[PDB]
Amino acid sequence: FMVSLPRMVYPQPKVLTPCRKDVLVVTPWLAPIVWEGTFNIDILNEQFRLQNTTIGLTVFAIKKYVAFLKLFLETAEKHFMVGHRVHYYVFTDQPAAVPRVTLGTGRQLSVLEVCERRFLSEVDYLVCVDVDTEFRDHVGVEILTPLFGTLHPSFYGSSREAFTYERRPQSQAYIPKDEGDFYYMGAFFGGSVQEVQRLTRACHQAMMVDQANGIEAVWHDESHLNKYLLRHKPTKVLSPEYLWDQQLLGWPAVLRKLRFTAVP
Ligand SMILES: [Hg+2]
Ligand SMILES: [Hg+2]
Ligand SMILES: [Hg+2]
Ligand SMILES: [Hg+2]
Ligand SMILES: [Hg+2]
Repeated sequence: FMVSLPRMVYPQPKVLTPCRKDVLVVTPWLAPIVWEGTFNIDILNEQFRLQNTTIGLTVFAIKKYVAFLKLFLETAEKHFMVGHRVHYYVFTDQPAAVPRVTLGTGRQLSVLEVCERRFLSEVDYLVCVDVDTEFRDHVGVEILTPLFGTLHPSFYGSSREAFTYERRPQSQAYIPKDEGDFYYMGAFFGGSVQEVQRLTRACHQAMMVDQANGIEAVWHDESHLNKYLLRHKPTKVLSPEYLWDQQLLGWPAVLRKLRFTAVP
């Protein structure tokens, strides 16, 4: 059950003015593609806060990657889901090396040394990112939906034939040259707990089949994510605002905000 929104004063949507004339803002299966200028964050914040939404943020930090945690978490505190309940899950081989970062109210961190059902009772949504990154701008409830992938910054303007999908038919990740919507990046996906567990279960089984068959997909996890998201369309797609690489790719006019980035 969803309670009424309160009175709010904001600009009227303009039916005869497009959000963007430079980019696609809806997929052919009518999922929004999230770019700056498409959403009113006040509206979305109200909707998600009224549902007392909790977001889980999962990172795997093994060996030398533990060194990235301090910047990752400090910047998450500044930019990720601020105002909402957040639960960080840091999966590491070095629990004592996790930095002691100060968290805002309503935000908590669990260190798990390297199950599943723990997530279903603790959070509403799971967001799965790489830890060698930092937040630079708002990443909020506008991303939340049953299942989302993010447009890989090197491929968003590419034709499908140029996508680095797995191309050998012997791999469970195979996608032929006449298939594919987008090239999603392995480093930033998420959704409801139930849908993220579906995805990771599917990719885990496909990867075991490939291993039994003597084949390893070209981009590993990412190749299988792309196969999954081809066959199970995401309910939102995030623009490359959401995982950019300024060193490799600069700051093109199409990007109004650079929200989350690879550390150089
Ligand atoms: Hg708009
Ligand atoms: Hg995850
Ligand atoms: Hg998969
Ligand atoms: Hg996997
Ligand atoms: Hg996957």
